[PDB]
Amino acid sequence: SNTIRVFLPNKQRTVVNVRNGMSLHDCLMKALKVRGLQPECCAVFRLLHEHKGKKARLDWNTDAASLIGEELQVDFLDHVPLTTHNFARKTFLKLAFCDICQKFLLNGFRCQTCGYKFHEHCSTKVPTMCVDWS
Amino acid sequence: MTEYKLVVVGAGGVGKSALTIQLIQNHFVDEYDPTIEDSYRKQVVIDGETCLLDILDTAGQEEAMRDQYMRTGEGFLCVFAINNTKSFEDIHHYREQIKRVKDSEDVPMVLVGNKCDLPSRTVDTKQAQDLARSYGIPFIETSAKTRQGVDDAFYTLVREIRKHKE
Ligand SMILES: Nc1nc2c(ncn2[C@@H]2O[C@H](COP(=O)(O)OP(=O)(O)NP(=O)(O)O)[C@@H](O)[C@H]2O)c(=O)[nH]1
Ligand SMILES: [Cl-]
Ligand SMILES: [Cl-]
Ligand SMILES: [Cl-]
Ligand SMILES: [Mg+2]
Ligand SMILES: [Zn+2]
Ligand SMILES: [Zn+2]
Repeated sequence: SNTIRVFLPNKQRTVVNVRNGMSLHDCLMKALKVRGLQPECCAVFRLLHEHKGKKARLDWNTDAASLIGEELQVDFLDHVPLTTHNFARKTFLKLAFCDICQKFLLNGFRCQTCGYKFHEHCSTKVPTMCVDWS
Repeated sequence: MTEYKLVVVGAGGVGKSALTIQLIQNHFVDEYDPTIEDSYRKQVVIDGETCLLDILDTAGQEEAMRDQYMRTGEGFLCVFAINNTKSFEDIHHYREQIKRVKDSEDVPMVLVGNKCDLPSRTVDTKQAQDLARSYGIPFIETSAKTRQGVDDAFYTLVREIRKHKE
């Protein structure tokens, strides 16, 4: 079929079905935003399979149909303030509130990088990417 | 951190993607975008332990490509829609495929009945409970629209993988 296998940041992947006329950006917007990723923080590459390099950067507005049959990869731009969380168990002796549900938080979990504090039953609502501008 | 490789299987349109995206992004996708191949990674805290869920969202329309991801998978969410008896019976075919690639009757699985928000129910809870009882696996009622039981479905499958590892 007229599909493209695109490897995504953080060891993820998707297979998009190219509609005639769509750009790489049009085909990959939903796959990135559903995974909590911003297209402005990413670049799209063509995986090279010869001795020259490992991949070559492509313009986001490139016609996707012209790359049918090639393997692509989307990576974070250089040094974007996006990383993965570092969760840790944490008992709040002093009164605290959950960042997800705003209720009382006695025994919760806190990310040691961004400070996101939450109940265990609220962890799935924590955003996938950890924003670190420290 | 322990990584759990999860695979979501089921007939086309039962809500495999809507359940996964509701877990990852906390948003309900109300459009029909038939999946070809989609993998997701997300940290979740389950019973005090943080773990990384590597979820493979598969195609209900089957675009032999299943066997490869069925061999490497650690747990499976066999999903059907409570308003689609055909998908409820299709569950048997998916468990047959998984057992054919795992070479064991003891595979971590969780039967998931989705679309519980709809009043046009054709598969009642007793039926799915009996089917899950027949397979020796848990059963979870979910609704990706209301997020009901979405966490409960994935939390249960992880616990099935933990006890399967002894
Ligand atoms: N009311 C309701 N609609 C749902 C629910 N889950 C999914 N849907 C609807 O079901 C349709 C198909 O959902 P989708 O997640 O794409 O299903 P799928 O099982 O992944 N399909 P496919 O196999 O093709 O990839 C969409 O219109 C979606 O909004 C639910 O719990 N309640
Ligand atoms: Cl890079
Ligand atoms: Cl919601
Ligand atoms: Cl992550
Ligand atoms: Mg789908
Ligand atoms: Zn964080
Ligand atoms: Zn909370």
